[PDB]
Amino acid sequence: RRYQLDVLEQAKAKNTIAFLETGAGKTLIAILLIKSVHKDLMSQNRKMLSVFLVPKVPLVYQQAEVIRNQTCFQVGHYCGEMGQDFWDSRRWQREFESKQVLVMTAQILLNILRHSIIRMETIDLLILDECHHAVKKHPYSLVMSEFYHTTPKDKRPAIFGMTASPVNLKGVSSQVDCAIKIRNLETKLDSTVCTIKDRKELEKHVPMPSEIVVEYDKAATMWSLHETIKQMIAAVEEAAQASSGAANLIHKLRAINYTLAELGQWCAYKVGQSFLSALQSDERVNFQVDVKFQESYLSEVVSLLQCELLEGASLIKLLLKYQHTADFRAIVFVERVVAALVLPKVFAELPSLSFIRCASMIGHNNSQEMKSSQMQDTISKFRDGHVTLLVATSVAEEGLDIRQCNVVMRFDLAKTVLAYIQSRGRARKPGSDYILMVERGNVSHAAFLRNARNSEETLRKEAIERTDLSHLKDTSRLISIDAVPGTVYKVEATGAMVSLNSAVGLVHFYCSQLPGDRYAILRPEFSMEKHEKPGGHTEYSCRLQLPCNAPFEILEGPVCSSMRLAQQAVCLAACKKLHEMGAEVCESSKLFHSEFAILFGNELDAEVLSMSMDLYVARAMITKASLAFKGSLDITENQLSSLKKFHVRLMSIVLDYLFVPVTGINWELVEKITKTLMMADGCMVAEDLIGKRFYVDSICYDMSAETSFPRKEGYLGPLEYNTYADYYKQKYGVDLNCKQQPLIKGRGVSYVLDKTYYVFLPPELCVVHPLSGSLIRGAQRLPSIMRRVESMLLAVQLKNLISYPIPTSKILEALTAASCQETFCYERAELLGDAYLKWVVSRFLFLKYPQKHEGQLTRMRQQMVSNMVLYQFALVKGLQSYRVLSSKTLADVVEALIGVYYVEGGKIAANHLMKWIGIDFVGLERALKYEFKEKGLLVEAITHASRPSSGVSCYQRLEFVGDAVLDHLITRHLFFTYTSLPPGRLTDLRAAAVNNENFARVAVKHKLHLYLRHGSSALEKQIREFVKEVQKVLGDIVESIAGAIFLDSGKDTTAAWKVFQPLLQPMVTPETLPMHPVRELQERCQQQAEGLEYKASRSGNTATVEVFIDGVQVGVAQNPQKKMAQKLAARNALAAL
RNA sequence: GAAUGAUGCCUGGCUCGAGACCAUUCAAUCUCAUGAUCUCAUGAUUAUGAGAUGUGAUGAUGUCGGACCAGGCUUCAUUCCCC
Repeated sequence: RRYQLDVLEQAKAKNTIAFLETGAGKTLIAILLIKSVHKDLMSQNRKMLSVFLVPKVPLVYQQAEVIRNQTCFQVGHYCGEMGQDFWDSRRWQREFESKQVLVMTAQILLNILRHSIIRMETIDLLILDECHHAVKKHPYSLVMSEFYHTTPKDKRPAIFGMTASPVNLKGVSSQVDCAIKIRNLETKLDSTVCTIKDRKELEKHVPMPSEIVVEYDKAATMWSLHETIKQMIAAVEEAAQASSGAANLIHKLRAINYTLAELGQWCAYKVGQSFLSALQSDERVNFQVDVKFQESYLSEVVSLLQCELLEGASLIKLLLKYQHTADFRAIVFVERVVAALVLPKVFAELPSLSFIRCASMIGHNNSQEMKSSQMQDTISKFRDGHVTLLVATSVAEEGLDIRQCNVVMRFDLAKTVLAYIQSRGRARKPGSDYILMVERGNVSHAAFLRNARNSEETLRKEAIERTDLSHLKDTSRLISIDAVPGTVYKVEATGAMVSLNSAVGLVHFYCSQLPGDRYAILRPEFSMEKHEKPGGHTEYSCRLQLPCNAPFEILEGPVCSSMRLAQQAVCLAACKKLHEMGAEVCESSKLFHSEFAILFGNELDAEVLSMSMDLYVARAMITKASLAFKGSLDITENQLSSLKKFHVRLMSIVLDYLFVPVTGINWELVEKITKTLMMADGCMVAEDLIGKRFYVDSICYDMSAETSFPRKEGYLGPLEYNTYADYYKQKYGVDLNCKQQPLIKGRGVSYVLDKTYYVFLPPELCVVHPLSGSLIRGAQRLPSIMRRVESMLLAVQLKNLISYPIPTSKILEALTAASCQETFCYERAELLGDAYLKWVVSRFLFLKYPQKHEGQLTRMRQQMVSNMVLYQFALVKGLQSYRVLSSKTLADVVEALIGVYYVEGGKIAANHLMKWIGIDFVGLERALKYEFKEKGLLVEAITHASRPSSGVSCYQRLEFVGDAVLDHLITRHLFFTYTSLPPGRLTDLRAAAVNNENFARVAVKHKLHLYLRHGSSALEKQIREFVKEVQKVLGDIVESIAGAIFLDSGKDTTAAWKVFQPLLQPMVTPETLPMHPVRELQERCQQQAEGLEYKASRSGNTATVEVFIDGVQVGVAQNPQKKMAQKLAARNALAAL
């Protein structure tokens, strides 16, 4: 109607406070105005960004309904209550595209006010409710404190709020006139009030039900001696207090008192029955024993009283007049929720009319209630008509769409009569009447009804515009507006309050450090001391205790007059501290055992060249050597050009810088082969090659071409070619001119001697291809030598290193890829380089930060041990010059370089290449069988992330460094271990090295769980289990000792290395791998590996698995179902087979 | 010209089993409270939000082996060949 348009004018005009109950859908008109300013292309098109802020999340689901019900212009929502620490950044980055309206609660938006995000998020527009609550304790006031100065482009110029839904500010005697606290709040949020001005724009279609009072209950309440009974049971409770979760049961007693008081004793019997159900659940779940004792105490007292009140077993006729054609919509309003829970039982019980309830969400430790979703389910059931008859009953009572409820029954709710007027607008009145069953007993409800009357008086008073606004000027300052001025003056107050809130939240955040032993550890804590100074100068010593990771924040100070203010001041100390912290070619000849020779401009260096190199074939080894007799021997380059054409002819058509067999060079042979009836001669074919190419070792004259093709096998009857000239005639149509010549014993050059002797060739029927078979040997043996040559020229480039103690003859093996060309791998020096990598990165890292954080510098190490960084060190070298899919083992080759260049000289030259590319006490002492000097680092190692009431330091850093050092040390041993196993088996042994369990096994070789001091007893209980296993944190404190002696040794490994190695060694050669079962099973049944499901049941055995080749056995243990079930199955199988 | 088997190696994806680590989910925990009510007041009582921790499993991802098929190369036996 019209008043919507009027407040459209007033609100689009200026910042606006409206005070109208239901506003005829105030949020509707808010949506309309926001769509108006949206369709308007604003100055900044995203500055609009208006959110209706509520804290009520089922109401947020109503806004899901609403904001998808409207706003073709795009809008968003939250589930809320989610992990959104940095999520909000990309939430902005996506909301600027796709979410003009996003929904969130207040406190999240408060954290968004923190850290000075971009520019107050370009908001400039807002909708808000619960604005009456926006007071000193409330967040919204603290928002408007920093938002009072709407300076930057006026980031928050116009303000729109809703105080209509909660009108119970408290103070009708202080606010009999129209504006008292209203002036105060409208000066707070800087938004102008607009009142309803009249009821002419209301009540035309907004009827208000007449209020009907009742006297005393239709409850019986006819047992007054049970009041004295409950007074004696109150004395029982006083004994329970003098004893001192007892208080919850105490309040349960108070509750059942209220039930028996207000609704008779039969109802309190039903309440005792619900107490039996709740108390049965209490006796079930509760493991605490004093409280379970008092649960049994509850059962005896409640069985006494409730069994009396079963023999003892309101407003009913009110319900009954409304029962004929039951109410389409019914609302009942009471506070005590457990009574509301016990109603439908009684209502099915005596009058046989079904009833339903809506619970509240506040509860503790799996409290039986409707969840928020379950409340929405109940609401949807209420949207169904049958459950609407069942009735709706709650205590939250806000933000639902329930219309035209004929019966209003605020049964004994009078604290928020103004909120009831909310619930009165909730329903349009079709001749409906509100009903107020108040007991005629206890007449202070006369006072409550005149308070209601004064409430409508004050509503009528504010309905007159400015009835106490422009009226009081000085007396308003003597009433409350000098008590409520623009108090924003104190600048350290807002820094102090922000420091309070943020420092407690950051206390929580740094409490989320990494406890490990327990899910939550109380690392920050405090105690309070009344530091009242005689004279009225009360002070408060706030004693502040911190974790070890918090260095310099312990404060025990009578710093401020109030206790919470002293905590605010210690938060100020903390916030300052976290501002700080957190915030003529050389002739050289080749010999082997016309000899060969290379021709290159380069002169081979004697040291760089291997003295002899080896060759390995199926027959035998052949080794070779070279010698530079004539330095700069000169041959004519044109003859070189012709014979080079012949050399590439050898490569190209014969084999299909340059090598030479030298007799004194046999140039004439080179040129001869450059160009290149009858009787046979055996001497010409004593060593030859015959082009179609075959080897000619020897002949046979006894077998001639006229003789038969001997085929010993006669099953299929293969064609025995009666002459070999007839064999040639049958296949190629060829006959020999003189078939009497001997037959060539054939020898095959292609890539048991009887099959070789099978081939027989005719001399003329073959065009010789001219080479001696020994030179055939040499020529086909040339290519591996060329691979050797390219190896030694790479050795020319690389033996020419930056620095090199020894020649890089084994770097030749390091350069070659693992398992490539049958040659050796590089993995010993590789894993050695990896171990040194970890050791030296720990070295330089602690060189950087002895002020480090442990896991943070762990992240920094992992950053340094990122493969791509070492890939870039390779790039700034370029071992490429001696196609990477970005996932390559080239980093491992670099590691090989690192290890081998340690091996060539010292560690130090290896570090040069790195810079070239990259950059109880005596009891546990004798338990380790050792001696110790500085017990401070020992204390540092024994300190645990949990320590009983004491904190000095942490062992996590020492664990880190001893970890890296023993990586180095174990790797150094294992590559001093010259077993030279399969690299798979080398991988197995290094993996067997890395296991915290066997480090804990060393710890119980010294039994340090008896020696460790620790705050947590459940952690010791977990350790005592693991000790009973052997007759987790133990290996960790072992590494802390390792690091501690690394400090003691001045970063030396050898001294404590000597101590650890004998106890280290003798277990390693037995494999005894705990991943026997699944590895050995999936490998022992490659063809048929089948599997049965386990995770259906918890701890226990279920191992009738469908494996076939190994067989099917079941093995028994306490918890084998994770691992060792298949191991016990293999045990029973090998017992079976 | 080739192939067959057996023979080990290596590569791809797929899968199963352990590490690590990321997200989800539901419970829970602990703070932070905020309104109202008595209490001169403290204090007590009642309604309702924020997180963070978080149990389990889920989905991943990154290492590490399995198998599995798909393949490249080679020995040990032959069959066959090429003038």
